[PDB]
Amino acid sequence: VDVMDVMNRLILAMDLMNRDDALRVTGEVREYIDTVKIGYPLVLSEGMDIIAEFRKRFGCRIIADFKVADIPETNEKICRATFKAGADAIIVHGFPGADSVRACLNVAEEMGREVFLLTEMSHPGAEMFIQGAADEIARMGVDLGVKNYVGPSTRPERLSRLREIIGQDSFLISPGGDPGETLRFADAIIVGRSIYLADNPAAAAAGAIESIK
Amino acid sequence: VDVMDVMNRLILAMDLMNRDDALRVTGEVREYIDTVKIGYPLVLSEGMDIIAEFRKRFGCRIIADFKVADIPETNEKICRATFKAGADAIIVHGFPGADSVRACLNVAEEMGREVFLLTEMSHPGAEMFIQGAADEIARMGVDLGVKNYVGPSTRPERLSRLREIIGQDSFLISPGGDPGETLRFADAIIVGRSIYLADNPAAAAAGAIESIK
Repeated sequence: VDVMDVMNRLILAMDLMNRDDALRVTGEVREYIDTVKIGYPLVLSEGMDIIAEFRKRFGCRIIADFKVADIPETNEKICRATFKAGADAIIVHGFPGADSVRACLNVAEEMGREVFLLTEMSHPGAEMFIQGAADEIARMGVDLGVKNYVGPSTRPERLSRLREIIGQDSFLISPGGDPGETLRFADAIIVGRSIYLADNPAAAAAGAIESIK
Repeated sequence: VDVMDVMNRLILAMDLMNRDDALRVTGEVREYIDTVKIGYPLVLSEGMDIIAEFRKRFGCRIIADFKVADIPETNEKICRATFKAGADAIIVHGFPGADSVRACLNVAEEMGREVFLLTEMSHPGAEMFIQGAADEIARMGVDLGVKNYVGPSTRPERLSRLREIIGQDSFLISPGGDPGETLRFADAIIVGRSIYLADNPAAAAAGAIESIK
């Protein structure tokens, strides 16, 4: 009850960098998805004012995938600017340590918003430093009372290890490895290209939600 | 000759978040400083168009302190958007691994710009994961032909270790933490509040440059 409800357990990764395209696609799928993740490529290209535009046009929740990774004072300012622009939640790296995460939690508490802790990634290169730190980063989050987590699904069983550390109550989102395996552990899956590059995004979203069931 | 020349070895960390203040202060010090570092608090608050404004008003070099820390494809897009906006260089985390760094190097090569690898940080919390990875991150940079590095100066002797790994030819910038011994290892020092919160920023900059001797 204390974590967000994501409609149909499906989050749109809106990774297009053009405002017209981003708004067009998002409008086509709003019947199916109430939660949209946007990142720096779009906001740097079009301005942070685009966040309020998504919310005012569509009434969707916005998660700012900004992978915040600075010192505490700077993290605080990034979070404040992002929440002031209307973001409901922000994604934060754990690798820079507990004080950097707490800075974000502080601003979220002040402003009534949410922090997601990114515990692990699974692109090539993640094996160098990230994967060996993942379990400790997750435990750091739990020890700090973090309730929302982002984890990779390339290895669904790792998603299980994460779920093991954070408990069943925490909110966990992940890209949608096989969605069937992923949804055993994640509360919602994140879907990008298969929807936003589709000839018919509405139909794509509708089909994804059916399979989720 | 193949790395940048920073006028007076002094980089302004322009961490103010409103455009009027940022432009006022930068204008006061441009006689002394030709290189300005801008981060997310300012650009998210005022728009990426502010980068071109600094360059057109002041003819300064801009380093975008964006601590890029995503997967390769997203890193590529962040770098492209940032360079398109006019940034001369971008600061990139090494913790996400070699492919994520190479994505940035690829765009920089294409566009004729520069990547700075952030090897280490020294805020509280950096001891958890960052400090133990620092030497390996620096070696990863060297192995990838990275020429520009950012390192912390809270422990000047750590700057010596970094300088040891990257060689004498690489370009190294660091905050200025006694400037005296930081400059034994770093090619330029980064100064923020001492200048931008000063009643007389011009005098503050002038004094700093004199101290650098």
